[PDB]
Amino acid sequence: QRSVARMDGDVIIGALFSVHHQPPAEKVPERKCGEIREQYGIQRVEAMFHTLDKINADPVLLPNITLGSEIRDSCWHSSVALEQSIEFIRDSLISIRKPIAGVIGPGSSSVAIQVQNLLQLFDIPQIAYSATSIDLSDKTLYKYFLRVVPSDTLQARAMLDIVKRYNWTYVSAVHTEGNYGESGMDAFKELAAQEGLCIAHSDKIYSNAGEKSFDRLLRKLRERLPKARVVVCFCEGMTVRGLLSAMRRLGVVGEFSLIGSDGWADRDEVIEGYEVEANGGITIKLQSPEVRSFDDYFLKLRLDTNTRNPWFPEFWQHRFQCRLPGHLLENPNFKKVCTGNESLEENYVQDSKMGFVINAIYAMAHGLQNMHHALCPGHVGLCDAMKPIDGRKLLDFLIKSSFVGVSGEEVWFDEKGDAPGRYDIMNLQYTEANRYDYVHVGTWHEGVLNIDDYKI
Amino acid sequence: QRSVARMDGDVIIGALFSVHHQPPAEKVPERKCGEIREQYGIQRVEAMFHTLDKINADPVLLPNITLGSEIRDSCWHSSVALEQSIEFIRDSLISIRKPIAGVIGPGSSSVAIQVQNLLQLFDIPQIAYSATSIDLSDKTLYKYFLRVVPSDTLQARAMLDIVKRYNWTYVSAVHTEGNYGESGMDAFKELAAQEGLCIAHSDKIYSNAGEKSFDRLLRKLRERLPKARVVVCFCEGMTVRGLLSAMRRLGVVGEFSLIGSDGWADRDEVIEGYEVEANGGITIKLQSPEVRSFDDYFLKLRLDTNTRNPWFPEFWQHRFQCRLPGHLLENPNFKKVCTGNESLEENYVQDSKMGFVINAIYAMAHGLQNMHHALCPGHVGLCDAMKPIDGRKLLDFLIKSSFVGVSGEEVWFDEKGDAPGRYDIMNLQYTEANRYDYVHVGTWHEGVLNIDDYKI
Ligand SMILES: *[C@@H]1O[C@H](CO)[C@@H](O)[C@H](O)[C@H]1NC(C)=O
Repeated sequence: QRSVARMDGDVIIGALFSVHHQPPAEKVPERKCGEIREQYGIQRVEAMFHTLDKINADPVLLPNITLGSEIRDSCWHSSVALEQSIEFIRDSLISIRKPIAGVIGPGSSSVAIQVQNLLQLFDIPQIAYSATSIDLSDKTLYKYFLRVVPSDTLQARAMLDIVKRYNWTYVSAVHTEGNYGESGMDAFKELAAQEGLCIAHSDKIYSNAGEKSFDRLLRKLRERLPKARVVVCFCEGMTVRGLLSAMRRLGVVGEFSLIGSDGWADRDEVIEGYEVEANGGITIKLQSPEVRSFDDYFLKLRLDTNTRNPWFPEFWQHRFQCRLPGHLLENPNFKKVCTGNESLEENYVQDSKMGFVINAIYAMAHGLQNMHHALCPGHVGLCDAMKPIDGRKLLDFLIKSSFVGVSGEEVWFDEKGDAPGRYDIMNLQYTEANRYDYVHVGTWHEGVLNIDDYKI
Repeated sequence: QRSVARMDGDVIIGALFSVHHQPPAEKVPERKCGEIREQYGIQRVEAMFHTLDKINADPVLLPNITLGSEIRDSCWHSSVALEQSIEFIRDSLISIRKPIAGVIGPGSSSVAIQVQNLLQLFDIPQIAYSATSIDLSDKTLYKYFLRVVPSDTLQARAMLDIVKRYNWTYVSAVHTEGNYGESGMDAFKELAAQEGLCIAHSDKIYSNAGEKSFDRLLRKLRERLPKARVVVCFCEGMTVRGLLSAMRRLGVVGEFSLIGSDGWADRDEVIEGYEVEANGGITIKLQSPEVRSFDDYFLKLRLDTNTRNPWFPEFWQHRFQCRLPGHLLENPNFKKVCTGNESLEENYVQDSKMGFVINAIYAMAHGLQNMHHALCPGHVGLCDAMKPIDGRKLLDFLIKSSFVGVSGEEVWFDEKGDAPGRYDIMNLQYTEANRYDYVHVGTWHEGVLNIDDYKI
């Protein structure tokens, strides 16, 4: 009885997008998810629909084979993503006596693991756009998993190389608790122990922990000075902020210099106010420019034209805070009544990772093209060898795929299913105006550390 | 589409039994299974129905909580067992908005792995009765898996202890190639290197290898005499037999003293004709007395009073090679009509592991009782804490369970989910008629070797 986004075709690409936030702590059992999401949700849904459209128009790629998809809501939770993934498979097992060819998603690593653990049973390839856990690289455990996104070892790598470039010997190690935290640090600690660096103080904390928890963290960090000067935070955007708040109450400022992972990146949202305590820090952003195209598509979207996305109505009302002349999903919660002509441009922000989400889809497309070229030579449409499509076949076939990234970037996969790492080094500093801004100071292109030393 | 055995209750225990043989080599894709099975199938089906009945009758075990089950056909194949297992979960996810509480089965280890890999993703405990492979003990990989029978490893300890009891210094090491062979031997070879024993000659061979392969094995074994006097075979049934055939052509006779694993056990099948080449060997059987009760129940089964087993009709006709006039399940292959009241005794042989299959069920029962005693205090029936039942909770619960085996035997589980050792020491010798009979000469109850020395 949960909603599903469908668009028909010859080969159906199935995706898992966090359309709604995850179910509240106590409702997980009955699997009723929370409020709707635009960035990690409605956009990506529309992104897939859109992308898939551009492709059915490209006369070069997948000529007379239409790509269709079935998009399900992951609610950013294993509990549900699995609930849905089952259905991918249930349905598939049936149209064998339309089936899924592969799956784009899910967004979280800790979840993509669950999806992969289930999806791999049934020879369904899985391409991910933001799952950076480094456990996924173990192809003995996650054989049918790949990503259009780099692995996090590559990030502990770039962070270490940053620590290397500046002749540093002792660095504190703080990271967010969980998978994102452990994975990366586990790779830094080790990648570090090799290159020589001696890890000074080492701690771990939950992003949603009390001020008490952080204060205890800040103390410990300070006590290990002056060696524990450089703190390396493989931390979630808020683990950092939390650490800054601990610096506010303790009134210390300028004691620590930081190096943070894409959890922090160049988000204003993290150093809000705390511009000072969190100044001069260096962070890793993810290399990915906003898609020219998508913006033009996701904005001229109307409440009465969009026929394929059953969530729009819900979304739309939540996005403008208003309720309709009755409907089926009339969201009562509101006092105002939608005109239906509101503009999606007020406070519009394209999904950050939005670039990746598309690459992923393409890989799934390209993968199919190649499978076709080899298994149906000369043939224009789909031949008996791809009716139905073979899992393990499409898999190694996706692995051996290369295409022009959504932004003139090159895209391919190594033997483990990972992607090449292109990072951006960010530094927080005082410019000319009254602004504390994130200044781009360097790049990391697979092993190549480029820092404009004079810009820091 | 595929039939399912269903008995309603308050907590539904799900089971996977090989009702049919596995689908022929080339039909696996469409998943159509072969001929019906009585021992590994109809009996166990009936065994579960039966057992569950005695438990709904026991005044003490689950007083006002009826145990029900849903029994599905595994066809002794991953392809299908998974197909069905999905349904356990499909259904289960649904009643959350009747669900499975746990699963008895499957039969094979290589399969139980697939079932466990899927069943674990949804917090469904899994109790197995004949899956003995060692890998399942890794709880980091098969967290929700346990059994009421020991691992293969245990065996080694008992085989070695047998070697220890007789003051032997040099033994030959032969075993089957594959999962079984390597596992056990790997544990012997090591358990042996500790206790002191010096491994003389050491070899490994495939059960389905040519007479050439074995002859080469036999030679090598002999050459290492008189030290390589005691050969320790951690071998499948036929690996042994094959070795006997090698002794026939080379015309040699009992130069060796064999010690074989449950692959050989007390199977007449293995020493067919070669009663002489192999007479005297010592083997390890798995203690499993026949169930008094079951026999009485399975035999008085009428084709018209037994409605809960949908397979009976099919089975019945295949068991007596006759058809049933105008039936919804009338078989055409046969020539003469079924009297309907043929006797199920002609050549009746109770399932060998039939004892285990029941223990398993009980554990699932007992497990539930305890979760009830702990979580529904004051309530006689099921309380909101068990509506629905919690996976991870029932599981570690099951673990901490202990009950009187179906045959006085004690039953519990260690922290990995494995069961206690209960090997029976069989020796082949000449008794009273022209029968070479396996004679029971000793037991191994977790570390305790007991051999009636005078009986050998
Ligand atoms: C529970 O079952 C027993 C007999 O099996 C009966 O005496 C008792 O009344 C039952 N309890 C309830 C609440 O019905």
